[PDB]
Amino acid sequence: VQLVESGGGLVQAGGSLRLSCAASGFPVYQANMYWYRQAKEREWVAAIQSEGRTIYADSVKGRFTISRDNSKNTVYLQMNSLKPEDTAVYYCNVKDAGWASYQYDYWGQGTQVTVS
Amino acid sequence: QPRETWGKKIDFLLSVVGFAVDLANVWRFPYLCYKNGGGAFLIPYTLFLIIAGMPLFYMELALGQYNREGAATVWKICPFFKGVGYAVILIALYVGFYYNVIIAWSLYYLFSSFTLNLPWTDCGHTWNSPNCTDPKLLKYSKYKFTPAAEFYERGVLHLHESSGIHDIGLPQWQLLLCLMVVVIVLYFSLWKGVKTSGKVVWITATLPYFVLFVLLVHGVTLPGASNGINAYLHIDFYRLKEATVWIDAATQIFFSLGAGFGVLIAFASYNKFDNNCYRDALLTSSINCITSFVSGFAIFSILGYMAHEHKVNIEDVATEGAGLVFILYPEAISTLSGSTFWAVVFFVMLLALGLDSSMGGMEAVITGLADDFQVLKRHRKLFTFGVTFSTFLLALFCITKGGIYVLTLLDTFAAGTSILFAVLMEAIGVSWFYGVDRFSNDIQQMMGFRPGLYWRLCWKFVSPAFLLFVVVVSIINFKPLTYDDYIFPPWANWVGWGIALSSMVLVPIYVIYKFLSTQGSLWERLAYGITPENEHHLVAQRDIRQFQLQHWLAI
Ligand SMILES: CCOc1ccccc1O[C@@H](c1ccccc1)[C@@H]1CNCCO1
Ligand SMILES: [Cl-]
Ligand code: NA
Ligand code: NA
Repeated sequence: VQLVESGGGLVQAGGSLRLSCAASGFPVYQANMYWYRQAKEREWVAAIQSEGRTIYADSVKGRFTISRDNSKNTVYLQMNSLKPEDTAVYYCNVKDAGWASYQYDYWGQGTQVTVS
Repeated sequence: QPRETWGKKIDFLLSVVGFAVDLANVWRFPYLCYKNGGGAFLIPYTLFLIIAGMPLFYMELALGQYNREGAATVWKICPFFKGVGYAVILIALYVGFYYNVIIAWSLYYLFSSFTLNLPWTDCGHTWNSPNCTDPKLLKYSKYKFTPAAEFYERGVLHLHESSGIHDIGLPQWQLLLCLMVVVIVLYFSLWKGVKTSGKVVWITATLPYFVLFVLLVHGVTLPGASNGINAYLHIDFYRLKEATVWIDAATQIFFSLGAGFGVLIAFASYNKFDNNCYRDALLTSSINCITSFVSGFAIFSILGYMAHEHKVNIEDVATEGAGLVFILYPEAISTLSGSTFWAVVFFVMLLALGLDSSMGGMEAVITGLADDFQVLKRHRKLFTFGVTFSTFLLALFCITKGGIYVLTLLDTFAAGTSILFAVLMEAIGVSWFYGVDRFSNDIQQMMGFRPGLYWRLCWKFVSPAFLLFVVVVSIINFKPLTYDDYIFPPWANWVGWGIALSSMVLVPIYVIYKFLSTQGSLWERLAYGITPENEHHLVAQRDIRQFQLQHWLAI
């Protein structure tokens, strides 16, 4: 199992940024895929879960949109209306791949997002 | 190797139901309902399920699902509380030392059921005393000269050959073989993990309900069953003014649900992070309580049948515990048409009720100690063999001639005040030291919603208060050890209290060990002991939330 994060960089306050989580070794369409950030302690951001349910942390709800592409085995984090408090290293995480699977809890190396 | 998840959600749900539902639901709850106001007893019972039992069940499932650890290693969130998990694991081992002996009794009765002439129907056997009397000629439950009572005591327990716990004799080879079969079944249900445990619970958790259904359909048609059901559900609301009724309801809820016993945490540790453990907690707690309520109908159909057969009242035949299912129910079965079929199905149902609870209890130990030691985790078959073989060896005491005395001592002191204290410490460590707000954030990370103010209040104040009340009554209402007319010697009571204290001292002992083994000043040591192990890099920064009043006022 491997997770590659890409899409981070320097953005302006209120700008948009889409992070990509290229996954290998498991199907993302049935996996619990989580995004975290560490500006402080690592903080949960958003998750697209085994059945496609998207859940977000209160800080990012309404601004971030987590989505997955089954064909590309990629999870996306569309970060809109970004703010300086959103500056952090964003980690993509796979908790597991469903029921008849394993609790990978595999983390990517993280992608740095800087705002303003 | 990453931890495996349940092959299905039904696997997890049935493992939880099998652990929760056992012989207690069938032989303790109906008698409490009958003796504590009938349908009125359901008010304390349901209220406690709602305010302590369900909240604790939810707490343990969510803790296991979020931390994906066993009872011991889940305390990486509050290091000082690892002694609580060690105490829970020890209590689970202790309980298995005697619970599998009741399972072996069920197995012995099932093997004895493979006859057209059941051994408990007539006298004139080797185990029958000259005072044995044909029951058709006869508190009835306290009459020891019936074929069923004599069969139990003398051809199963051989209790007549033991004068007390001072002379227990040697293990009985028939009960020894039944215990061997029970522990072998447990090993091969447990040795390959939840992948096979969750499929074994497809049978062990569902068979009891089919047997209970057939028992109900037959019991309702039995003469006098309606009278027994009326006695079961006769509502006496003036019984709710007695503290004994509420104490009984609270104790029954706590010891039937099994929340905080280390089993639910281990089971949820194999869940998928996305699993809705709130719905599972509600459903499984409801199933446990409804199973007890429904099994009471069959129990009291048979009790009314027996009271109508002996021309006595329900009060005379109504009984609980091993006496009910091993004397009164076999006697009723021996009078039915197709008594062999009824005995076989009844004792298969008892075996199914007990086996998955033993599975859950041993899984608590195995998961908790494998999470703590990697050698145990990478050797599951050898460590499962070690656990089951130790359980067999230390249950050999409870299948001796005076094994009922050892079983009484253990059933009193293994998970009583000790397990109550351990669960109270778990609730405190999670909802006060770790933080109910942090726990709610953890639950939101998995399910996308935070638990409502009701659940947070129940976790921080009500469930702790309920557990404290139950510990206080358990200590206050302790009765010296006795079995029937036998009164244990003082040293037996001391041994029982030592068994109770052995697990309970692990909590303060581990707190002292953790404090002394952590380098730093007193406040640094306390911070490292109350801070989650993945946040110990903040103790140096002097940012500890438990050192601020906002943490403790956070509901
Ligand atoms: C203590 C952990 O639970 C058990 C360990 C071994 C065998 C059975 C166990 O569970 C049962 C039990 C627990 C404590 C004391 C006696 C019996 C019951 C099984 N139904 C849920 C509640 O626990
Ligand atoms: Cl019950
Ligand atoms: Na139970
Ligand atoms: Na069970």
